[PDB]
Amino acid sequence: MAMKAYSMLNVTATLDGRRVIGLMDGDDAITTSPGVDVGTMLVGADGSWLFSQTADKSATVVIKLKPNSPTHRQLTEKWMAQRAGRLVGFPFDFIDSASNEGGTGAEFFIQKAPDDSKGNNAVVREWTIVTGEWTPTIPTLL
Amino acid sequence: MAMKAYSMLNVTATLDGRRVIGLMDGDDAITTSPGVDVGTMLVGADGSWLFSQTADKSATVVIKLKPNSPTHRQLTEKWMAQRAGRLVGFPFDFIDSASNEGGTGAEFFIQKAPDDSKGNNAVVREWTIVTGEWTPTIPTLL
Amino acid sequence: MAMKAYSMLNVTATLDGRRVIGLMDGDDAITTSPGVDVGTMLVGADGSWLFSQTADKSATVVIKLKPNSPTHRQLTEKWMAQRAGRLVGFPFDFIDSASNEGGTGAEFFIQKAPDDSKGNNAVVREWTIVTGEWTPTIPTLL
Amino acid sequence: MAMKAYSMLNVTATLDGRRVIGLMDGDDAITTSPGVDVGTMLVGADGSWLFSQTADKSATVVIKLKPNSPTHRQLTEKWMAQRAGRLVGFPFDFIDSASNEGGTGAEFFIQKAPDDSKGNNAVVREWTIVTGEWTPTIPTLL
Amino acid sequence: MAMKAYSMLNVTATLDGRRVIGLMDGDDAITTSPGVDVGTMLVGADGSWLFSQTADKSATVVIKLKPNSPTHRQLTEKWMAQRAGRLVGFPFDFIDSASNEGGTGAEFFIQKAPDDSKGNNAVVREWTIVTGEWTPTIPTLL
Amino acid sequence: KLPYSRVTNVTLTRTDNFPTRRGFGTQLILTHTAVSGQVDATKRTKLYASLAEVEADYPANTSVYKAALSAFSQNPRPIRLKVGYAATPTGGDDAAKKADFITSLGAILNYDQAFYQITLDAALRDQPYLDGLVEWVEAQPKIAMIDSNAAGHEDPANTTVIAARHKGTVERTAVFYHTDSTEYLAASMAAYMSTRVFDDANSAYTLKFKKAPGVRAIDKGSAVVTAITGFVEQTGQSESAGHCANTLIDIGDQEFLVEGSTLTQNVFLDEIHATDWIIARTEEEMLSLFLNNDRVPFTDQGMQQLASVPRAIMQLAARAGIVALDLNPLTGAYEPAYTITVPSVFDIPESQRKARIAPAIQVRFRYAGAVHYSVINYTMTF
Amino acid sequence: RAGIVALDLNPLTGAYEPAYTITVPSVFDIPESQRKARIAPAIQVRFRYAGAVHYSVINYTMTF
Amino acid sequence: AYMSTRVFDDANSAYTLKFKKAPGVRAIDKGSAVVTAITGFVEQTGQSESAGHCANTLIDIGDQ
Repeated sequence: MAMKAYSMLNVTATLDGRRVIGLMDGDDAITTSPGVDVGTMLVGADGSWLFSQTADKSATVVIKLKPNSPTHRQLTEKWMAQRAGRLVGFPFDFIDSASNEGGTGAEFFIQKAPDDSKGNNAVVREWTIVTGEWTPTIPTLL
Repeated sequence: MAMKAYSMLNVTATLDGRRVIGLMDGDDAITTSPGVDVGTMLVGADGSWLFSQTADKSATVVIKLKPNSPTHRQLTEKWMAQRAGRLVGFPFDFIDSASNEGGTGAEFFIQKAPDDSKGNNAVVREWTIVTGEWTPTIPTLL
Repeated sequence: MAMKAYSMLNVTATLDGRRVIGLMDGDDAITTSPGVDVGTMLVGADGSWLFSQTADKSATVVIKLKPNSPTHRQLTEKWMAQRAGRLVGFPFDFIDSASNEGGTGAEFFIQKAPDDSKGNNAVVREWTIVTGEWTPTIPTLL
Repeated sequence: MAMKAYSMLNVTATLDGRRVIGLMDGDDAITTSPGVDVGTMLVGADGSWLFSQTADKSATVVIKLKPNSPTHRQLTEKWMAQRAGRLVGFPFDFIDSASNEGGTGAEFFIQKAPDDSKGNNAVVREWTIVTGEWTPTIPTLL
Repeated sequence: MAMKAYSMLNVTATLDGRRVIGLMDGDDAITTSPGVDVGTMLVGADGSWLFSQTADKSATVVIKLKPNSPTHRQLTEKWMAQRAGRLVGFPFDFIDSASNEGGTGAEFFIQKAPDDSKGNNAVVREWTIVTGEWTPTIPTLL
Repeated sequence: KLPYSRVTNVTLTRTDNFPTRRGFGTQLILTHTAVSGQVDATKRTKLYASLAEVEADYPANTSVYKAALSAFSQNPRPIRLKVGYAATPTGGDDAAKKADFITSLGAILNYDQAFYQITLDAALRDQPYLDGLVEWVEAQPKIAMIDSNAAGHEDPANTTVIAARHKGTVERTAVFYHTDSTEYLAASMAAYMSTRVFDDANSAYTLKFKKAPGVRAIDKGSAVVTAITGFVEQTGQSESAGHCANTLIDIGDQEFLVEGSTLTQNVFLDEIHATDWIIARTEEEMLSLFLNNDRVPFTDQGMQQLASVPRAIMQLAARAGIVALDLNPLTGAYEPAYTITVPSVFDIPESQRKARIAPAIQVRFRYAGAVHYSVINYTMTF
Repeated sequence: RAGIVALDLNPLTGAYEPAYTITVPSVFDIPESQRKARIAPAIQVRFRYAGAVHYSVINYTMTF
Repeated sequence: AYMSTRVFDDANSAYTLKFKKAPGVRAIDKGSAVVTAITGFVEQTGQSESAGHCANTLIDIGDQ
């Protein structure tokens, strides 16, 4: 079980049961960022210090898809479902098999929508999703 | 004991006992910056001047790690420990053997967290840590 | 006494007695900038004008040093001396021998501190000092 | 044990156990080049100097093979194995028996692939392999 | 003491005590080039001019050796010594006895490394060394 | 249970330790006292590591301990002090003749030649036979200095004194005059003289003229510090109007060495030290050249190979600050600081080619000055 | 790479010295009589053990 | 149990000591100057073969 080379052929992402397939080119196709800073250091006028830790365990994820990808169809159906009035979680979770690095969430929600650009060639479609809780998994294989 | 050429093979960093190994490429992989300015000069409407010196001896450090580095595992365990509720110091200290330049701190805290980007190749993971006190060591070998 | 070509081998800088030796590469290694603007013109709604001249004769200087320079050791000792509580002037003065252009000050103070970046190669260390008075010397040899 | 004349009949190369046989004509059939420069000299604006030494001990090797060579079959199997998802080292090592000049590596990886040109005659097939560590052997017989 | 004809049998080069013997064929086997330009002329928009002289007295040297030369063994030992962590000067100096033209340096460092090409015949091995100071000797016999 | 000492060992003592600070040369302390357990005529020279290792000599004897304490007291500390045995005979059977003393010295080199500085103390003070040392330290690559405790140096007219009979004639010795009970040579020599590294940039201590000792007090006098140190107030330093020595005067509360350890009218100690370093470096590099290469042929090819060593030592020395900066002081015009001339072997006959001894290489210097005095004018116009 | 072999530095001086060397006998001279056994001559390898730490010493001199 | 479960092909995975390691589930023995006869370990200078038998005992120093 040697720590093999990194490859996109071992990263798996699941969005409400079905997989994510059509991804745009680039070094950043699925990016997750935390909500706020972990903490804040406050230093007074005398030199003492006090650290404050937040309770906000939330994250956002950005997915970049080609204009022709079944995940795009699934997401554009979910967006219309939200617009109609129905509101549900559709859990999303992704992981790398080489080092067990990644995370999972229980209830996400569509936060942004892509811009439909036609032009002369294909263009990215970016979706931004937001969770209320986000649990990373500890990479046990280093 | 001639002042030898600089090399990354003589810089040692220790984070809560264990060493730091997996570092990303670049001219800046471990960077420490002070909290606030050392002082402030105030010049009045007549031409006199008064200098004011702060008591804030605090610093922040930024570490850039590969997605596959044992230090990444250690830090992502410490982050979860903080999120659970436990709060401790985990001293960090680093130094260069060629000129004894560097510094040490007694109690740090995780302040930021990296963004998990998968994409097509490997991407940096940046951690930002903050101390309440930071003591540099005077470079005695010039 | 012809106005010879400019060269860094004729510029002399003195910081509290000792010289400055280790300087980074670039067209700007020692730069002095005045505190505020010399004056201000105010033109009213009718077309008349009034000029106002300030009494703020103060300046700041920025010095860029290699990570291995005795001036870096001297400055990092002076910084710790200030942090301890001692506060003194350490006059700084610099001049060009080809045209007697430059200036001097009587009491400076460390205002900024560099960032300790290790990385793969050598990086600059920038120090910013501030005076309450700054007297330029008139270039008499043109 | 006189230092005999150079000859390709005394150079031995081993790629994952089996030998390399089919090599194209030319003065350069197996060429190994280091990753980056050994060091870098930085000279400041005053005339002082500082040398920086890298920790990157990595190399790449280029092998040129005829269109009909068993090594070509082995390499084109290894390439498909990598494409499937399996990732392993397949150590490569080569040496000259006349002067013990050459080197070895522990874990290589296929980095480039040849272009299948048919045309009217035979054409070269160039493979480029990359290691993370490369240990040369010191030529002891001069 | 007539200015005799030039010959490679009167040029002597010394690299850390021992001589350099195995050199490749060609009109350029040992070439030394200065670091940067001696100066720079700046002409303004009015027609006046100002010349600026640098303080960078540094040089690089390129040596071309056969694959079977004791100097190659010495250099490939020094390279491994640098890679291990030891950093020293190994002065290099060369001169022509017919006109006392050449130069010397006090502390050099290996900057580049050759490419191990086997092929069908012998190929050059080029080493590039860099100094922080380089003193040429004035050719006194014209 | 079990103590923590099974895996570690942490002490807590009260002493004063100083940094290592390797240097150029080591000094020798020679006197008559012997311990007979290590120094009895079988090891006329003995090494050490620190004051702790000093056990054989008495911890209160006047010669060794009362000088070694000062020697090991510099803010950066020297290492490996050397202890001598030379004048174990009390000068001689007839002390009027120094012939026994020179022979005593001649028998201490053979055991070991590693020291560079000679300091005799607590004895041999102004003794008539001691003059032999002045005769012996010349034609020798070493430095020997004598700290007289009291004499008629205050009168610039006498001649019976050490620095009076020998004044401007000797170029390798100096007199660290003080009052009694102060061991002074050890304070600066090989305590500050040793701990200097000449291979670094700008590390040329040309003055030695403004330096503080480890622990010692000042002397007294204002116009009597001219008879001693032979220094004119303004014009310069006159050899006739005083004896050239050193006294460690103070001007503020700051006590420091004065006159810069001269040996003759204007021959300062650092100029000797730097040239000795250059010589002792070229010798070592030449030695490290016959041992690496197998053979050095007897032609121009091998001649330039030997010339390669000084051509690098001079380059490494001009960086330190011992050699002038390629400018003729007379005009400020161009003039090479150092030139190396190599004889041509093309003409040397076979008869002298069979000796396997090369002809001589010549090198030219240009000493880099310093500053000991300043003048300002301050013309006020009102 | 694992950390079993020393890092190319002689402990006596800290000067350069190879950590491991591999020596291969030359078959050019081995007679046919012993060449018919189909048993190769012996290859030799040199190590340099990489140490560890089991005990520590600190001094803690206090000046006041 | 700990000897087996080490992989030497990875970087920095050389457990040269085996000298500071915890077992699965077991308790300590007792003694202070009797852990010198066993384990034959000198307090400071080193490990003397004459002044003890070289063995192992799984001692504790803290609660560890």
